[PDB]
Amino acid sequence: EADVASTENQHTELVQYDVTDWDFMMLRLQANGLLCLVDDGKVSIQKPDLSSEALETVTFGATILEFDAEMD
Amino acid sequence: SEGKLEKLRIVAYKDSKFSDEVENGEFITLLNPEKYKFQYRVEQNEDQASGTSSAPIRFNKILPQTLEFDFLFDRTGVIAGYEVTEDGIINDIDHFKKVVYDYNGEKHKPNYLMITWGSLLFKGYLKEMDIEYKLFRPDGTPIRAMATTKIGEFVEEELRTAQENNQPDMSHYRTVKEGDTLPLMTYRIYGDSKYYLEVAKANGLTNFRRLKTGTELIFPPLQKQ
Amino acid sequence: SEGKLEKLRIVAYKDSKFSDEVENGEFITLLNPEKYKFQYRVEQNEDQASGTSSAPIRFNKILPQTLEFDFLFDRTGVIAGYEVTEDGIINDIDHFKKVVYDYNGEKHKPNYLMITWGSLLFKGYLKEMDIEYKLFRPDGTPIRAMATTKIGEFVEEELRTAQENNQPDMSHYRTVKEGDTLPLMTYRIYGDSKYYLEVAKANGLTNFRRLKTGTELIFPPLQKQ
Amino acid sequence: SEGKLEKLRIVAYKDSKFSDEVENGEFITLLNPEKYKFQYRVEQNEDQASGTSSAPIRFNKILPQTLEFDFLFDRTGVIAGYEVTEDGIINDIDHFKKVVYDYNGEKHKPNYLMITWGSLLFKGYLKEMDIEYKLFRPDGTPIRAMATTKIGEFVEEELRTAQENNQPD
Amino acid sequence: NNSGTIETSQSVDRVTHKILIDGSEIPGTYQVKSIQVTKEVNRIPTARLVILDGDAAERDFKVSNSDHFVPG
Amino acid sequence: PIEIKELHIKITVDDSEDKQQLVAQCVEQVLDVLKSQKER
Amino acid sequence: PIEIKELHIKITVDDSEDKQQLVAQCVEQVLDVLKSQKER
Amino acid sequence: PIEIKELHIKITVDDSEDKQQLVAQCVEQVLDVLKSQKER
Amino acid sequence: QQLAKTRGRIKFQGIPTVKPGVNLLLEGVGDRFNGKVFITGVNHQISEGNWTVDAQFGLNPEWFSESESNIHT
Amino acid sequence: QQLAKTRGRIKFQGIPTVKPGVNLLLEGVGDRFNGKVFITGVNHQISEGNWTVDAQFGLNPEWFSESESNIHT
Repeated sequence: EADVASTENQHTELVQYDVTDWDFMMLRLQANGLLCLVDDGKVSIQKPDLSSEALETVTFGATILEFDAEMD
Repeated sequence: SEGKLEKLRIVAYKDSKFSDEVENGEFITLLNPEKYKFQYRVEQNEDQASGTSSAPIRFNKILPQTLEFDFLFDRTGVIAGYEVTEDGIINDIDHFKKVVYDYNGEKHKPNYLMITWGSLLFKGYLKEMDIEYKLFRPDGTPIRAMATTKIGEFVEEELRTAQENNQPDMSHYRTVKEGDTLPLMTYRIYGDSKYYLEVAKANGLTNFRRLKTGTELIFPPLQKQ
Repeated sequence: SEGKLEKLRIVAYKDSKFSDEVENGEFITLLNPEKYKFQYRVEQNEDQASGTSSAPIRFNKILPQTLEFDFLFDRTGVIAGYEVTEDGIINDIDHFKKVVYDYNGEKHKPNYLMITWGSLLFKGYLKEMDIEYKLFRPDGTPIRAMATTKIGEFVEEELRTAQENNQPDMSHYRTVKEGDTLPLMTYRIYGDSKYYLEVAKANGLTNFRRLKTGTELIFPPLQKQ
Repeated sequence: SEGKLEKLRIVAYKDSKFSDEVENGEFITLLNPEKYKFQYRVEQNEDQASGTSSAPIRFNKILPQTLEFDFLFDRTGVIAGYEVTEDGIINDIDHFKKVVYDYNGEKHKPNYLMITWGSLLFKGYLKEMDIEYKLFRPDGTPIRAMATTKIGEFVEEELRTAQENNQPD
Repeated sequence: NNSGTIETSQSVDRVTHKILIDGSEIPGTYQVKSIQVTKEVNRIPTARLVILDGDAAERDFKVSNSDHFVPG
Repeated sequence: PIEIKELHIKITVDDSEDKQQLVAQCVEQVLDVLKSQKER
Repeated sequence: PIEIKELHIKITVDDSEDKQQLVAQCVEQVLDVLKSQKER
Repeated sequence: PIEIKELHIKITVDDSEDKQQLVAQCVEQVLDVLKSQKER
Repeated sequence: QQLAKTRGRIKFQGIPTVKPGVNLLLEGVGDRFNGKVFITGVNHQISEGNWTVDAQFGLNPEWFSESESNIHT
Repeated sequence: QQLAKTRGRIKFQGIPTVKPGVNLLLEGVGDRFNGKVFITGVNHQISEGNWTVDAQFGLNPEWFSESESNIHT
């Protein structure tokens, strides 16, 4: 099963050569800024969504067991 | 037969259902232990986060049980009812070890044990033993010895699930008494009041806000996939 | 009813709010323990750097509590008020174990316990138990036994946050008394004197350097993210 | 006032400078402990190479201090100066625990403690406690109990650098 | 040097150090747990500092919030 | 190791350096196994 | 680790979870040494 | 491991083989983490 | 590259709703890291009496073609 | 290749003068290794009361173009 975001460009020819379907799919998808989410038999291809509501709040002094973070 | 002093017995078995006796595999003591002791352990999971004042401790599992007791062997000749033997306690200890310790080539293991004395009935296996020899005849025949023993507990896996009658997965029925409401009964059976419209549809109820006080209802389980 | 000798009781429960009793799940002792004991532990973080004379101490956690006591079972016939039973202490110990130890297939766990005697009231779980059998009738019926017990403490998570009424995040109000200044009150509420111009703007104050001694002010919380 | 028998006190505080008292946060004992005890530890670095006869041991750090003592609560009626109460020692132990043990939601922690008796003055926090109940009235009211306590030591970091007046610089 | 030891200017009883950022010393309230420095032929030199920080009772990290250990 | 490329910074815990010596032995034996696999 | 790619499944032994915490520290320090070697 | 390529030679210390079994478990869990990362 | 700016891991008591592609709110870890974070990975571990989840946030800046092996013959 | 003939590591009490590109004299480790050694790397470790240094000697025979990854697109 699939759910894939659309794109604006159209190719006139494209060649897949001596690679698997999964690998070919990954190369082509990144080139367009998309992320692949696989869940319970469905493959969903979408742009990052940073706009939705948080599911919950996780707090250092109340609910966190372990934590690791980095800035570079 | 109240007045009879009962003596402790140990029998060896071949199968995990305890129905097929080992031939010549029964030991009877000549002196009873003074006391015996049990041990019980329950384990919980106690992880908590920093900054908090308590943890809601969680059930993990129940550990196996343990029995311990001590024995005395003596053939000196001052205990009423018994005779002095030519070889002392040599055949008493050799028969005791054949029952509880020795490897059985028919089953590739030591024996299953059942221990019975009065109210006590215990099934399991031997873990530990120490035997200390105390008195001797001049030619080196022993006439007194002391033994300490530790027994573990055995449950067969088919009997564990029958004793843990584990029951939102099974079906249920109740009879309506006066004072009952449908959302309060749904909360006590499922843990949530929100399933009351599915219980009413499975019973053909239209006026579920007033229940009549002789009705028998069914409570179906929740679907799994 | 001051003159009544009260006896210790243990009741089993089905839910974590302690409102739904297990049927036939109440134990009453015949002899009280001599004493009981509590245990309290607080943990801190004690890392420090080399070259220093003291460490910077930070609160980490409060660990769960512990209760311990001992019991005696005896049906010999010298204690006033009780009768000798045909089977001794067999039914007393079997009812005690059904309440505090045995696995319940309705909830897939052992029972919740409430322990009450006089001023004492404690909720939790059994962790450990040892039972030692001391005297016997000639046919092997026991008439005396001793038990040692260890209980952990249970708090439900909805009640932990209500007991830790955790409060720069919430709103506050005060009344102005003579001797108060705006930067000193801001320091005691926020931990810093620098927010005094935001408190004055949220209250509509123009002459904040002189406060009148009947005014009720609001103190809004600091913004997040 | 030399002839006065002084009693040990414990006060709870809100801030790390020990100037803002917790309201109703003062405990006064009715019987003094017999003794008290201190503990001091200094740690060194003791690595050495093989073939040598001694090491020049190096300073590492000074570990935090520790105080320990025991208490007795009794309302039986044989100690001069005090009265028998209707509920025994129930309110004495509940007030003692509110000061030294209970979590404070205003500061998200237990309280800062100052312990004073005579020449003694100690600041820190509670680490450990055990309470054992000994005598009871027939209806189950306790009238005697024994408590063992362990206290750690607290120094605020601004005061540590002022006490270590560290001075080629 | 046949002395059997390693020549230093002072006794090795007390090790000291300083950390300077943009020309001046970090305040003596910060506790530095550990320092590591490495150099090697044909590689770029590096260093690491381990600083104790964070308090669950306050819900924050004061050193991280400072302007002393900011990239750049 | 014969290389300074494989050393890790030492951080201890004030839990009161035995555990420091055990972790350092495990890093040493892993990196010897990884080097031997590239032999012919 | 800042990645869920490097966690291992937890299996304990009923030998009667202290040894679980020591093995988890050794996997953490090995994978930091392997990452630092690819730096320029 | 299902391969003899990943075993290390056993050297003990006469300090008077418990520590031998702990180091061998840490090499086993590291090499399983490295193998799982090359999966798709 | 912007989605690789801040990266990390948060471990907490398990629930069935955190999945890659959701947002969580992170608090109490300093101004440098506090705020809304995008989840890129999840690890569920169930054993010895409890269920916990490790939530991963932020992306790895590397591309498939750069980091994965054996793409080509 | 000749500079890769003998390789190793020496750990000792720290001083501020050992840097890559210097020579040290090595003694007491057998005729096979004794002599003057060229330093190719240094590691300074300061913690828990002491300063130590790990000095590396000898070169790795491998070239940059052979051992380093991602040089090319």
